[PDB]
Amino acid sequence: GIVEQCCTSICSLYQLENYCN
Amino acid sequence: GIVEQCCTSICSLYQLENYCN
Amino acid sequence: GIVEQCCTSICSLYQLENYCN
Amino acid sequence: GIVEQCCTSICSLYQLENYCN
Amino acid sequence: GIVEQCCTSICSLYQLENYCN
Amino acid sequence: GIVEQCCTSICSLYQLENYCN
Amino acid sequence: FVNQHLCGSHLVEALYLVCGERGFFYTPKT
Amino acid sequence: FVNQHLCGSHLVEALYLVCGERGFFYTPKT
Amino acid sequence: FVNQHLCGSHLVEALYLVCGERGFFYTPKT
Amino acid sequence: FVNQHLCGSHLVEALYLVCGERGFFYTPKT
Amino acid sequence: FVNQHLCGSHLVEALYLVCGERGFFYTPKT
Amino acid sequence: FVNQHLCGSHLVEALYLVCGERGFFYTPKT
Ligand SMILES: [Cl-]
Ligand SMILES: [Cl-]
Ligand SMILES: [Zn+2]
Ligand SMILES: [Zn+2]
Repeated sequence: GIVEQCCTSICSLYQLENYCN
Repeated sequence: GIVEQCCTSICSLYQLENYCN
Repeated sequence: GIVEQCCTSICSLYQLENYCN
Repeated sequence: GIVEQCCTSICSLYQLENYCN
Repeated sequence: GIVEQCCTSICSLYQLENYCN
Repeated sequence: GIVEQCCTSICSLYQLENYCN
Repeated sequence: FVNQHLCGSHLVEALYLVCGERGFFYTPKT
Repeated sequence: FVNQHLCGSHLVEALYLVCGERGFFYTPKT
Repeated sequence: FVNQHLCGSHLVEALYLVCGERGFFYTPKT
Repeated sequence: FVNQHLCGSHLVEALYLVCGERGFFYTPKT
Repeated sequence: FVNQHLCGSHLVEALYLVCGERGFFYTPKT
Repeated sequence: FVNQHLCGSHLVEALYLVCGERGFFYTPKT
């Protein structure tokens, strides 16, 4: 999920947008 | 400038990106 | 909604708790 | 103290209230 | 007090330092 | 640089002022 | 707990603290 | 833009930034 | 509500949240 | 250092940065 | 991405998120 | 004042605090 994608691993701001509604 | 624009108006991430080194 | 209520008025932690998954 | 309770170990929001005046 | 002063007016780091334990 | 000075090692608020314009 | 006056990202931080591992949804108007 | 570690409240703050008025969900359990 | 690790400025932010107008003390030395 | 305009939790973060390990007390009016 | 309304330190956090390892300069008026 | 670890967004927040209207540069690459 988001934590794995962005905290444990790294994510871009575009990947963060995956979690917008 | 950007610091004022973002606060008194709005600004985009893209405008912000101009301030990266 | 809550995002507006907390900002234009006040809201409680208990009201916030309703927004947890 | 608070750091041991809430940072080193974990604490609830109620335990945090222990440190209110 | 300081909490009000810093918000409604301005305050310095030096004034803040008075609130350290 | 600043990260080495203040994150990896520790820095004072005066050392932080080194990075003001 | 005390009532809260939270705008912008402060609300999101409050939601984060309140919901912990449950997470939360942030749903502004419009 | 960059790729970085975003954790905890910083992650939700980043979501707020990125999503804003769209809103977002933060669901650490998946 | 939840139990989490709250450290550093996040700890004081949480205290602000929880205590608000009551105020609080943050005394890491104990 | 520069003068500060700090409201809400921003004041608490400033106190945290200023006081470090000494900690601090946050004491709003009323 | 959405447009942003960012004041004070919120702008700095946004710059930090946007610029990542590149870093950034923060240059207010006056 | 104190000496502490200031990292990431907390570092830039501290720079904002310390520098304010002077502005600052955050250049992690050196
Ligand atoms: Cl604010
Ligand atoms: Cl952190
Ligand atoms: Zn942090
Ligand atoms: Zn703020």
